[PDB]
Amino acid sequence: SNVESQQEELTAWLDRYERELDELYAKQMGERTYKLAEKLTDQLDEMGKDLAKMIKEINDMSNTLSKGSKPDDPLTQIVRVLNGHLAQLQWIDTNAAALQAKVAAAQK
Amino acid sequence: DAILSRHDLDHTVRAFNARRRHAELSRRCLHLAARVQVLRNRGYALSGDEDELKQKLQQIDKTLNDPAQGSRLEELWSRLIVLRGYAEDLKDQINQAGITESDGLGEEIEAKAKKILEDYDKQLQHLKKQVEEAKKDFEEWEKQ
Amino acid sequence: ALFDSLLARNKKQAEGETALGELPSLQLGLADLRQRLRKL
Amino acid sequence: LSSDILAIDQLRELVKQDADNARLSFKAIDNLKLSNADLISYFSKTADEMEEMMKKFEKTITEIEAHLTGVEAHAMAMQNVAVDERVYELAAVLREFEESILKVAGVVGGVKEGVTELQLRDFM
Amino acid sequence: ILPMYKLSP
Amino acid sequence: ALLAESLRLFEQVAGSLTPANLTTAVEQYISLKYYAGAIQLCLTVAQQKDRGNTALSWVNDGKPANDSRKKAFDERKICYNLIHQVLDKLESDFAGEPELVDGRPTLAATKRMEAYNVVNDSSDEVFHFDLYEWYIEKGWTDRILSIDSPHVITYLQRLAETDFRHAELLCRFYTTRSRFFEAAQVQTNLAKSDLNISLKDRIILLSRAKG
Amino acid sequence: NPFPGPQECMEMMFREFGTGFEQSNAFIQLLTTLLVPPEGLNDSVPFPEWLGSSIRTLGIEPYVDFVFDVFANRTKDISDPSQLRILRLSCLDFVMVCLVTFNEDLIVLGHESNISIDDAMAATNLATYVRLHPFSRVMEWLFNEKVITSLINTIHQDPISLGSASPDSPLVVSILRAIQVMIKALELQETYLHLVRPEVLRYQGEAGVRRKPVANAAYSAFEDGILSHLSLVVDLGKYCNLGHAELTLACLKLLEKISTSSRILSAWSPRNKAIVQLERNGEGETISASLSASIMATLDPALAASGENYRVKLAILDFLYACLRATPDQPTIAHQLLGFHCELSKLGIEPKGPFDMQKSLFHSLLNVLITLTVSEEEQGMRGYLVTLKYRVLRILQLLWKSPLSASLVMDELRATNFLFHMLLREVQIQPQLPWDGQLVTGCEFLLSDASLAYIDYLASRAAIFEYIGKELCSVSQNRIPSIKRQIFDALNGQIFVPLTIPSIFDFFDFINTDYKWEEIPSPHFTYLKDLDLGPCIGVHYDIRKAQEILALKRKEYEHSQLATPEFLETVELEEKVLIEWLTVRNRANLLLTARLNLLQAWANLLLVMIESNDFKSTPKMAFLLQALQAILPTLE
Repeated sequence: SNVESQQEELTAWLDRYERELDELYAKQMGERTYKLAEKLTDQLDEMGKDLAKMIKEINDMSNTLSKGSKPDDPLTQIVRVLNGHLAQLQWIDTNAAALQAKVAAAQK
Repeated sequence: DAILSRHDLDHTVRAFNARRRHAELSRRCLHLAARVQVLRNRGYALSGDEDELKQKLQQIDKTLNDPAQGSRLEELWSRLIVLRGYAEDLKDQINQAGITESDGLGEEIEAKAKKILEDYDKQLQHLKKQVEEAKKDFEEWEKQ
Repeated sequence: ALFDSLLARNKKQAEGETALGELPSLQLGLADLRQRLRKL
Repeated sequence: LSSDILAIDQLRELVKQDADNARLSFKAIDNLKLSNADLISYFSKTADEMEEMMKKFEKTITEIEAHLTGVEAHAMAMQNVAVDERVYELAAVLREFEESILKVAGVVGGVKEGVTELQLRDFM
Repeated sequence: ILPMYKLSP
Repeated sequence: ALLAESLRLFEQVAGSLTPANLTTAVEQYISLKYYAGAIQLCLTVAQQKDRGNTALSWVNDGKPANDSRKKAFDERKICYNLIHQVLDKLESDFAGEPELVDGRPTLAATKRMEAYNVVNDSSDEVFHFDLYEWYIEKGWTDRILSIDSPHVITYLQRLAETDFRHAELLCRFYTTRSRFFEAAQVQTNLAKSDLNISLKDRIILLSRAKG
Repeated sequence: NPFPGPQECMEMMFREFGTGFEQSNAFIQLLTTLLVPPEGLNDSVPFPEWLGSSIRTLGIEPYVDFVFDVFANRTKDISDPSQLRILRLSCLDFVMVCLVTFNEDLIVLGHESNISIDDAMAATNLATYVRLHPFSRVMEWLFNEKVITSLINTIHQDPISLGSASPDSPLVVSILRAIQVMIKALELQETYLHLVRPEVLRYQGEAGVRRKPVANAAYSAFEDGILSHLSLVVDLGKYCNLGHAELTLACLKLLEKISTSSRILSAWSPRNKAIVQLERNGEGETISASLSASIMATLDPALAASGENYRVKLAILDFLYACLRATPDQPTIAHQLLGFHCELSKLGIEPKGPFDMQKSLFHSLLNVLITLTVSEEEQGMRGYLVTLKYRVLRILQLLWKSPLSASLVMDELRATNFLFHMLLREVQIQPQLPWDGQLVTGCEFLLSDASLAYIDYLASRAAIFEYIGKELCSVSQNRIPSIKRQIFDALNGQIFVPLTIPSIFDFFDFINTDYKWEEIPSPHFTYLKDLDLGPCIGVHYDIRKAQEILALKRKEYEHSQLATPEFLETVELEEKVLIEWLTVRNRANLLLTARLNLLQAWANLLLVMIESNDFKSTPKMAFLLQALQAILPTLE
């Protein structure tokens, strides 16, 4: 609710700035590079989204291909949870290895 | 049940919704933070560290706007659709073993596997937190 | 309801979204997964 | 719930930096109505951040390639072929996960003890 | 439980 | 104090001395028996004409003919040829003279050791290569062997690969130092080579390698 | 100037040709046909380099831009489903024809050696090729959300339609083309992001080009846009029960590539989402049942390498291998498909489930393996059977080594007497039995493909010996003589159900120095003798590293102008001999390492047998003396 109202004050104010912005425009009336920077930063979001869609579809095809007469079954369940565990275990391993590496620095 | 009902529905939606609202407001924030660096700083004297900025921007922009890099995705998609059609066909062909599949899967070992999985999850969580602590406790020594 | 929450979490996990980094991860399983585990 | 904690924790630090970045922009306009060297770091920061997000995209792409190349084989065997045998797989997996966890555990313990060593050498 | 796995050639 | 301060003055404008002046300087240094010093000036003038070390990237790639880096090597060599010029009058002036009265070394023998320390210790290995190439042309064989620098090993190894009579020295280099295996290692690998070597020589090589 | 500026008239005409479906499809087909070179389906991109140089246009980009905009936006104004399917198929074919006409190895070798080794003359050619070829624009469009959304909408269809549809239905062809495009994109995304984006950005910064971005910066890779779709894997798995060989293989390859990625599995398992998505209405059970019914289908002896069933089987096996090898510690979808209850960092079996009743994918694999005979008469020691059993044994080893799925697997194996079936399926090897009608002593054996089958058989024997040793050690540490008696009887050469079998000493026929795998006949090689294998070399001597050197040497000799025409055939035959020399050396190294692994496994098995043996020694003295006699010549 705090995080939810922080997205109310910091929105109404963001809307409030637009007046001083239009005022600044009013002052100036009497760039493209940034506009390229924003679209450039924004364009990859669409790529992330599309990539996500792809991955989802790949998952759909693999899951449906391997099994498609009982999508509410406990196999894909074990598969998924077990994948989760694999990923988490990988994270643990890698980060632990990183910390282990970090100790060698203190071995001076 | 009450706690789970709250979480599984009332809170998840607000979390996701709030995250998307953050993203949107981040975009707006950068947009404003961008226009500020336009209208006020339109005194033609915009240089210095700008070169480095547009250098980085040009590098990443050049890396993105490539034929091959852009083409790989398009090629991949069709390359996926091939397997989509192929798999769907081969699936429809072998769309008969349903009882063998459902009954073959439904078993008893599954219950035990679930248990072993939960145990693994607990052990994994413990290890994860232990490493987390090992990190947090080391970055202290990093200062001293 | 534990394993259920593990599924649910690992379900919501591999499904989006716009979080500036965390895209859904593809699931493997069994054959590829064992080798993927051994390659740890 | 414990999983729900980390969600808010992320959402907390997110709105807080968005609060500051949206605040740094207004103070510049409020200064004008009556910091240009500061936002440069912010833009270059967004750039530096995205610069890796692109690498992530490359990584995931390469993975997707490497994965679908496997999907092809799986289907290529599945077409070629055209319950109890796979039950052994599950066991073979779990008995191997036990080992992998037990492997990682050693690394973790080694790290932790390795840190406490320095911790000790500090006040010792 | 073992209908065909028996070693009965 | 005059020659040491002259040397300070020359090294400052090293990246800008004309070959005509650098010569007149070395010519005078030899008249005053200032051998080791004059060598150090020419070596310094070399590095300051080519700081990026293009004569290295030129020779390391191996004889890129029709190249702009020819300037680097040619200018560096004008200084190197003067170093060779000094080392000649060094032996001439102290020709056949002994390195000691009983107990005490001569000052002639001192100016000798001072000179050959500047040469053997330098980090310019393109200079060392041009120096080793010039030692052979004078028949100073036993000189190359005594050098303990590791730039001589690279020169002799890179030359043994296409010249039988240079692989000969590398084998002699190892055997005076008593690295007997390393010599037989080359003698054997040389008899098995694709090089134009007579069979009766390969019999000697393998017979020395066996020993 | 269709009778108003050109930039406006062109877009007006394009929009006019966009209304409807007939004219749009006809224009798409015309463009696809025009994009084909005259030599047929590598340089000389199929279009003039001066296309649009007069007017300020980017060349042929407007066409692809309009095609993508149409396919992304105007796909909702088509009511007739057939017209929409035909349009999507045409667009996918256009995208494939545009992508397949892109050079990958050429651009790689260019960016590698052109500017760094070669001169700067040809650099302009590669630059113009990369700048004018539409591959970059296609890749940029692939990162859009509209494209992936349309793709997953086209692939997401009801099963009744595909079931009642004909094999030549446009829906199946469109799905296949989409899967192929996705595969190509996943393959070429790295090459693009590496050697296209930076060059295009540098060119746009240097020169003056006005282009509109159509990519999302947030989507750093193609997986980011597809990881938000969970029904994709479900649909791909359900499409395996259709029977279409091509579609099944494509779906299997796509699922394998997805499981092989890293970001997808990091997002899924940061609880999990795939395990719960595949356990909604029993999808995993039906998928496993369909896979079992498929692998159980027999094959055509005549169409060994052409039997679609064998291809589907090999694809499924490769998918399982890739899914198990990647992240073995953490479970995956393979464990669920095998019939295990995938739980968080834990597995288990459910009562009355498919795996408990011995009716699942793993049990089906065990059955098809124990009911497989390789010993043939007309040819003898077939190759594809050997490959199938080798893949099965690799999957079994990957499942066993994983401690998370080891105890239950060993229990299920010892509860069905798997070692006994394996031993009964064993066959003795001798220098007389040929491999696929070809003898081993023949020189062409090292050049033929029989070396792969031989290595596979050696690895199979090694794995079987290792499993037997592990089971013997387990039974010994369990201090139960109920099974030790049967184990010894099987080792003694008798079976009490008496059926006899060759003892372990009989299988010690793979150590033979008569073939002289170490010795190699060195030809004269009067020329190219100085060309060594330095840059060629994990003993793996690359052939291109020597091919480039010998090509440079031939070019230098030709430039020398000294009897270049006559002595060319000598260099050609020397190269044709050197390539086979390298292949033979690689095959010999592979055979040597395989023999080493097999000998190590046999020694470990013999040690475990001798150490854990409570039986009397005076009766086993005969086997001891036999082993001594057998090793005497080996040591000598």
